[PDB]
Amino acid sequence: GGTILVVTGTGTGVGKTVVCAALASAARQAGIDVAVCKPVQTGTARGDDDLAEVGRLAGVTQLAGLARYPQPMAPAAAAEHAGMALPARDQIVRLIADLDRPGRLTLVEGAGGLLVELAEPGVTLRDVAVDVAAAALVVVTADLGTLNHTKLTLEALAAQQVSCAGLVIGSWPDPPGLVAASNRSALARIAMVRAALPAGAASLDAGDFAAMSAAAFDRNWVAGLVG
Amino acid sequence: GGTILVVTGTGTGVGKTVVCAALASAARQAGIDVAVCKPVQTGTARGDDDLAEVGRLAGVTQLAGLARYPQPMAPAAAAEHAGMALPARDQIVRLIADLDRPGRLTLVEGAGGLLVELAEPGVTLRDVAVDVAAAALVVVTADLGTLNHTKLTLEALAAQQVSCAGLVIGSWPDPPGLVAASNRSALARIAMVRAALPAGAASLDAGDFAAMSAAAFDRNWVAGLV
Ligand SMILES: Nc1ccn([C@@H]2O[C@H](CO)[C@@H](O)[C@H]2O)c(=O)n1
Ligand SMILES: Nc1ccn([C@@H]2O[C@H](CO)[C@@H](O)[C@H]2O)c(=O)n1
Repeated sequence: GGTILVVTGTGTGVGKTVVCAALASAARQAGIDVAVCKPVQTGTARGDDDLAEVGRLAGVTQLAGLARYPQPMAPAAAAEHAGMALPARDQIVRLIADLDRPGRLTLVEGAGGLLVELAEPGVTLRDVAVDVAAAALVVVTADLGTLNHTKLTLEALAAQQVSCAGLVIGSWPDPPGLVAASNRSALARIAMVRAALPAGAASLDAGDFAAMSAAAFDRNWVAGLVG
Repeated sequence: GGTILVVTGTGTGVGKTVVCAALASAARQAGIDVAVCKPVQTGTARGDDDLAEVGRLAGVTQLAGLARYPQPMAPAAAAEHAGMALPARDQIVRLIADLDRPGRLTLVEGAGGLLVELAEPGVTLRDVAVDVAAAALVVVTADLGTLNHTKLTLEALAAQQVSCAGLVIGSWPDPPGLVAASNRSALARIAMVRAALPAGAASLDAGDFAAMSAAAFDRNWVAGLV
């Protein structure tokens, strides 16, 4: 196989989807074949489609979905509101292992945070990480409360021996406020900050995003994810 | 001695102080002696003092604290920006133990969420709850994301064998709304929801607040605390 990464966040609305796109765009630019997998998508009735947005920002075509639910809610609630069932654990692992292949970076974007339920009963992105043996890239904010949320997410990763690939501040303000600046420093003492994506990165066009992505991440880290 | 309950939140700005006040009010109105200890406070530049807020809302007089930083940041960063260290783990645990006496519900209010640095060296509210054999009451929101944050926090509690005294929804919105209605049922499926506090209860005078507080909590669970 290749390298599988679950992209998770300390919370909802932290920029996971554009981090996903950024690392995909940066990894394409290092000659790495990228597949992006969103096994559970909610809010489709409101237009939400994270796989689609990764294609528009990162130019990725190897996009893999599975479950889509209309209501913008936690997957368990969005499914029930629509009379549909959650997928099974093995249906999600199968979707991932099928995309996997050597020399490929496969990105698995979660639904909201790490312990959100994606399959019955209480199956989470973290259990999926264990099954496909993936490390976890954690997307964070620079805002107040980030440290507690980051530390909680990291502790939950370690408790199942899932590897932390590092953090990404999903939306970085220019100029940084005082709060944002201390949080960025405090976050680096917690773990490695692989990138800090500029706010508004999702309104960039194809070339601007690709440029942004190549500068956001350390080339050597990106290249070292696939061997 | 008595009962020591730590009150923590899944995050900042979730109504943790109001919940502290409301539980203190409800407990007093069952004839329980209540103290509230908030070791570290921040944000006292932009007009704060959560202990004063508890005193005004709940009428508690045993209000104990050790440190206050003006910056609206987590302790460690407010302390760092201040040029002045956080209290020692010793100071906090000894103060909580000094407060704790028979018949008394001593509430311990954290600074932010469960796992931020509270004392030296790198001690958290979780370490404090362990040292004083305190259960933890977790304040949660009803908004999208609460279920993740609440599992994360309950997992962090169980990991160190800190008992969980239940959850409290800090701000119940009016009208509820689609996700909040769902989360309430979902939250009730992870842990006992001791109360959901109406939004805006901070602006209430003392008589209204105490009436809201008596209504909010199950009178028999409040009394069984002590
Ligand atoms: N670096 C970032 C991060 C996020 N966003 C936008 O903000 C929302 C998620 O944070 C989403 O609406 C996303 O498009 C952005 O534009 N740039
Ligand atoms: N049930 C609640 C909970 C919170 N609040 C107010 O909202 C602010 C943010 O937590 C709090 O500081 C407090 O002013 C409220 O009014 N009623």
